[PDB]
Amino acid sequence: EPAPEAEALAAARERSSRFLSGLELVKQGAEARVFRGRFQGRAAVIKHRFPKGYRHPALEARLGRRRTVQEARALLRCRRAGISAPVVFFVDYASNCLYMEEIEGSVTVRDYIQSTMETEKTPQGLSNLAKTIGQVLARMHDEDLIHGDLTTSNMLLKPPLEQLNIVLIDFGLSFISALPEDKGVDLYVLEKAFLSTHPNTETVFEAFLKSYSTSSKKARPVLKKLDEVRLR
Amino acid sequence: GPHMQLTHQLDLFPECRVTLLLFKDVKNAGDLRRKAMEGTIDGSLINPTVIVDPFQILVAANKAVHLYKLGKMKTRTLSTEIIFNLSPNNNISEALKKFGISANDTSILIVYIEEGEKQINQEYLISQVEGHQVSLKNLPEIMNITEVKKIYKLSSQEESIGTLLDAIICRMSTKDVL
Ligand SMILES: Nc1ccc2c(c1)C(=O)N([C@@H]1CCC(=O)NC1=O)C2=O
Repeated sequence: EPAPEAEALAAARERSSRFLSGLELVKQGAEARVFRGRFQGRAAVIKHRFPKGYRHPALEARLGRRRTVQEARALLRCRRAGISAPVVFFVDYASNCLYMEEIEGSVTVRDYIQSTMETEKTPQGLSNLAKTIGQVLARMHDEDLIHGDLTTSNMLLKPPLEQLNIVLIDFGLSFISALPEDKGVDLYVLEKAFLSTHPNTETVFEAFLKSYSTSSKKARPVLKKLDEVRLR
Repeated sequence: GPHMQLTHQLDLFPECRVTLLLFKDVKNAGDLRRKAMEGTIDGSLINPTVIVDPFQILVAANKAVHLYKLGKMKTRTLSTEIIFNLSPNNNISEALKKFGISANDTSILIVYIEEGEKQINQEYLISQVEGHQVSLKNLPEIMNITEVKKIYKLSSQEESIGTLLDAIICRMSTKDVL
């Protein structure tokens, strides 16, 4: 006969998958899916990792728990440090589901850049965007928060778009570190995303680095490690 | 006559309805706190001076029902769990003193949850309060921003990028993983 605690846990996981049922998908990564919904009268998104069919079920649960926990800690750390990122409403550790504020009407930095590149023909008018991202990631690193997955898809521009209101998202791979090497690798992931997703925007990444360097008093060793990890 | 209550279904627990009742000029808060401890009054008796928005209560209640169905509550009852969830800390005794009511209080927010055959006699509950029920539109006149900012230790970084409510919610929703 079944343990009541196990039955209650399965009934919670059934509740969660029922809630996700008819929801529209707004983002997808390797492991995670993000759906748009409503949470107690507020526009919300819900992030979940569905078990992959070729992995042991307990390994999937461990992975889901670890990344959900890390992302909830990172989002709290952002809010208390004044780094703009989604508010956390609720974290369901029975199903490893994260309910967050929807950043309504926003466009990714990725889409904003590619749009600008297609209308304009030059990255000239992206300097202020680069400087803003520099200031934001400088503040994040000064809190010793390593994002873990900095791409132009994980930064949102909250309307009105031309105000350049950057909101950071997707902290499932984040961790806390003061080591310049970890901050250097974080930046390198972002450099590689820029170079490969936005070819011929080197001057944009250059302005990003200049802004980062003047915004953080700890940037100098970080940029040295960026040089080093690129080589290795 | 009574239509001053504020009721919401829980999105994740569709069978559950949360009700909020707000009272001013309460003269028997000592009795009410004793009765809650003796289980002879339904609901969570909450200090409304530190509640900035009904959303704050609904987040607390959602989490309390969740843990309650899992059998994993931090406190002994659903009513105490709702109150504990409002606090920014994991100190249970501190939460219940700062967010619950004392005999010193003259405003009270009663929160209760119904589901299925578990129903509250709302008229009888209201009759137990020696005070004046008011609409929740009155909550901004009762809430004390100074006191809220002290309890939640909200700083200027937090305030620079959103509302006090959003910072409070963020604190409440992640304190179980510190
Ligand atoms: N981790 C995440 C946190 C919050 C959000 C996302 C991911 C995310 O994909 N979105 C989109 C942005 C565009 C829009 O208008 N609504 C969304 O839902 C978010 O708002």
